[PDB]
Amino acid sequence: GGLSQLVAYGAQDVYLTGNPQITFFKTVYRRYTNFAIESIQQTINGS
Amino acid sequence: AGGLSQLVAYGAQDVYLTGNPQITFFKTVYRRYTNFAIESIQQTINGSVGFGNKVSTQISRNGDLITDIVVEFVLTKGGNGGTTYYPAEELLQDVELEIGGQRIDKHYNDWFRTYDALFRMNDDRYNYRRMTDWVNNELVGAQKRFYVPLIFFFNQTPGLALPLIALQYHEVKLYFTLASQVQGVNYNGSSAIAGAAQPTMSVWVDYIFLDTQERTRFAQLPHEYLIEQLQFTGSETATPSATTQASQNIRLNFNHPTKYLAWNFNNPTNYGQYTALANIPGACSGAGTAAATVTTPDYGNTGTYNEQLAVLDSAKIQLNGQDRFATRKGSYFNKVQPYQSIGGVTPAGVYLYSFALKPAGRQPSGTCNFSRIDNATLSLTYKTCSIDATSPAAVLGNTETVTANTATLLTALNIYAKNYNVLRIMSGMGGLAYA
Amino acid sequence: AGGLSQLVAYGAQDVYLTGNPQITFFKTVYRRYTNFAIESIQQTINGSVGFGNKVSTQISRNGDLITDIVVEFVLTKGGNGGTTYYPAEELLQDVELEIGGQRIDKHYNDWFRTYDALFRMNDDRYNYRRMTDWVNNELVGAQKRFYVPLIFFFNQTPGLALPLIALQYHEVKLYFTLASQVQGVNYNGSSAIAGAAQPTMSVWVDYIFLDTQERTRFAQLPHEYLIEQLQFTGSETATPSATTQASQNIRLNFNHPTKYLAWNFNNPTNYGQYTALANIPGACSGAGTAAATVTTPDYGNTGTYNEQLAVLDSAKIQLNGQDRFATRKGSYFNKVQPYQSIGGVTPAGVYLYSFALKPAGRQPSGTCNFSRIDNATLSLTYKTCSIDATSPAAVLGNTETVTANTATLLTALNIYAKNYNVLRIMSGMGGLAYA
Amino acid sequence: VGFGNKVSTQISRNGDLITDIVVEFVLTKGGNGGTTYYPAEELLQDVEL
Amino acid sequence: QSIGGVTPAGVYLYSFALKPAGRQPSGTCNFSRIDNATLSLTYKTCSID
Amino acid sequence: FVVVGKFVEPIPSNPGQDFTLLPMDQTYT
Amino acid sequence: TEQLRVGPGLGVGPEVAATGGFHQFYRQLPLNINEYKLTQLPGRLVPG
Repeated sequence: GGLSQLVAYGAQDVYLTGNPQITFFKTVYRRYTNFAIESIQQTINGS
Repeated sequence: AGGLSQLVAYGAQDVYLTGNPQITFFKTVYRRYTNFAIESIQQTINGSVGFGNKVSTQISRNGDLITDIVVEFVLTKGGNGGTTYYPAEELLQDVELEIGGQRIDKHYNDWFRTYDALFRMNDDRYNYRRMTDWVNNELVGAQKRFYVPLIFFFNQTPGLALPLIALQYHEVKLYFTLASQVQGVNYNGSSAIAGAAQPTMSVWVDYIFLDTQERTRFAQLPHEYLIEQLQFTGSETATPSATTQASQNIRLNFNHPTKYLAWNFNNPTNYGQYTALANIPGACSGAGTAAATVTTPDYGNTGTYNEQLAVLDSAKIQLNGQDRFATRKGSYFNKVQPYQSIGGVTPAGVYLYSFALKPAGRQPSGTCNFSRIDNATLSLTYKTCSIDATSPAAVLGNTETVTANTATLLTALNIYAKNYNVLRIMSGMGGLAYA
Repeated sequence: AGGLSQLVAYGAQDVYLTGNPQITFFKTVYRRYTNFAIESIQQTINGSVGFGNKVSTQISRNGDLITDIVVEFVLTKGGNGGTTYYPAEELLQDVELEIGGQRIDKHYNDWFRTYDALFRMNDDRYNYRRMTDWVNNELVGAQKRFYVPLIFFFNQTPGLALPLIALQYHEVKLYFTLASQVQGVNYNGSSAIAGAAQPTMSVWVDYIFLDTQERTRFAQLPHEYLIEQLQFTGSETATPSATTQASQNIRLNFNHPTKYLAWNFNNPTNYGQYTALANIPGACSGAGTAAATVTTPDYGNTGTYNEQLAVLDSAKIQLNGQDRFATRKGSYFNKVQPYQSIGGVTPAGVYLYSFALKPAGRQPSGTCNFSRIDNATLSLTYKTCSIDATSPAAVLGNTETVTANTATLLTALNIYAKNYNVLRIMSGMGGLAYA
Repeated sequence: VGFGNKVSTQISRNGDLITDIVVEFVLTKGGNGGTTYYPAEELLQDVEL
Repeated sequence: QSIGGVTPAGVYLYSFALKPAGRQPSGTCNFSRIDNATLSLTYKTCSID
Repeated sequence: FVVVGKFVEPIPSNPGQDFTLLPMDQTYT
Repeated sequence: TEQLRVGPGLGVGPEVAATGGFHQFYRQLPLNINEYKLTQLPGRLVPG
């Protein structure tokens, strides 16, 4: 199964996975400022 | 002449865009990533598969992490083209996700329908329909395999792949409820279809096999994941009438930082029916002909964008008795909300109110924390059901505040909330931080 | 009341989203970039242009880098609306990319059709169709200029633009093969169309002009680019029959880190036909009426999403005789794989199997390196060709494992693999790191 | 390319050294056997290096 | 190019050598270091009576 | 070799009681 | 006798009654047969 792909590692893989920098299985979410959004009617001047 | 003549046209107004440049567009860097492989593996379903039955599976420990899950069904048509509506979805009545014996999440067929209505789009939505329905005018007796993807937090991105490897002492299970009846498969409206086949079911889980570096870290280190959950409460609709605009105040028993609320009104008889039936070309069985009836939908065309057949006149959300936002019309929730925040097209009868900038994404972007709101309430005003649905002129030429007399059939109300919780895993065990 | 009523509802569960905040969504800092300009410059084509001819062009040194390449063709309809199918795509039979005297890549008309069918979507796909076919019911004699964008790695992102500037001693060339015949343009099925216009052809290359410092760096510094390549071999199909489910083990002569495999079965006579012919609307010339003939497609509607007309029952990929993943049905490869990995809709008869989480992107996301696999085999099982294609009931009401008797015409099998390699450019020269 | 026309090529840098050069032609018979004599040789009127 | 004799129809040669008729060698292709070698053929249409 | 820590999280707002769920290493020689 | 009653868990000697719970950490990779029959030829250039 999938393990047979993991073992197929060669020289050409160093560019994609050697000295790995990131992963795909641990998303880090950015913490952000607290806020709220409200839709409010404006007064329109003129007829 | 040529492109160089533009490059030299450089001055003060360009400094803000290219002065002391930081990046280019003409040289990209890809990031190196941890070695992994993905495999689609069949799980064993316990319990008898059939209509109305409850079955389940324990996800096997074949790989390290899991992402996508697809439930396959083989259904047959109990009638001709136009008699079914996303029947694979109707069949999978619900799916419950359990980890360590704790309920992590749970989806309902109606949520799958609501979710699709709000978040999938364009060809994704079409391809999505191709996996859950018969879309090429198939005939009675036709047999097809359907693929219903699950939509739990870990089924949408590798980013939240559930680290089964880090859960050495806990079970992970899926419980699936199959509907007693599926339209155009084993029943036609209320009538059973003699000879209808029972479904064949298979559930597949896509596993991630990690190389040693990560397989080791996941097994050994604690984890924290910011994940989403679906909260759901069913209730009755303050059914509108030709003689009045019904109104309703529904206390919302929700908790947690909520990304958004979503809701719909429906006729529980017919899966996916969120609108009234009418004798207009796509709104009822036989519409446009002498055989038209406004008691049964043209099932293959159950969904519609014609808001005239929807029942919400207006709505607001109150938090602790205070208006959250000014009252807006039903079309705001149906058309504007998703325009601004999702970018898809929501069918009539389905409404969305986001507390988040991007309700369709993973990244939290503003939430309403219902765990800190003693009394949140959804306030609804319904349209007046005075339009004679059997007369297309009456429907097509009507006013903003009215709907079909057949709109009174939409007696069920489903209110959903999508929120964020924390999944924590340590020493082979895990679960969610907040109840 | 109002938005403030939400901000006040703050507690422990919010800290995970907004405590110790890192960003704000309401203030964006845009990155300062380098100064560059883009110019569209026409290239000179050597060799006679006409149907069946082989022509070539050398890319001029007008700019520093190149990105987009669009090939223009002028064709006239040899028949009425409904007689052509992506004729400009059919015409560009193939294109080779040579850098430094070395082949970097090579695409085929069928790849363009497969690629489009699998990876483009929604409006981009439609606009593409508008640039390669006649989609406004044009009539015989209509003249149209078509555009066929190339899909080489440097034509997909500016990040992989070819640095002609860093290739001081190396030429970059494009070799094109024009089809001997194009349906509905110079031939109608097997018959030639007397008087058909020969194509007018021109190749456009969009050049990037860089400013002073960036040009200097490109000219002097070494560069390596992680780029994509297409591997392709045509095979004989183990053609199915009414009397049997054919099967076939195809050894795949592939190498390099592969993102995905893609394949299709087709009728080599009818460009783009990946499905069986039938007397159902769009499935054959004249389908649905008395003249319906299931020996010729409705060319303008050659493609379809009607799975019944596909021939793949099931498939798997084995590595050194071991199953890579469990055997799945043809509809898995056609509908599910694209759902999961692309998000578009793939036409029946076109299949995908990804070894990558997101194969549609530039960024590698998991690959199968066939340079380290002795025996990579694609194992196919075909459907039984027993359905009488001239009887809609036979087609539309049938079972999962069968197809049209006319499905035996899909005798050609095209198997593709999309992989990565490294383009190394330095000291005036460049080429690929691996063979 | 055609009868009486002058054409040319510049040799591409697709290797280090070059040797054999073969000019391929497609010709048809304008009459029966006995009517031609080394016609592809006659056709290539001359070659300049 | 490679031998100097005349080969009958139906017999084909492809040399990886300058002079395959010799012993030296002039040159060789090492298939022991090539993982996927294949001969690709296209046949003529069998329509002539 | 498993890492067991304290799981730094924000202070609960209204209560002080919660579910501990102590770690366990199920292995017997 | 003692009646040991060994539980599940591989990759260890008989002195361990149980090692893993639902997912043991021990995993084995295939040997990747005929790995020597792959040359991995690099790429080269032509005379500029």
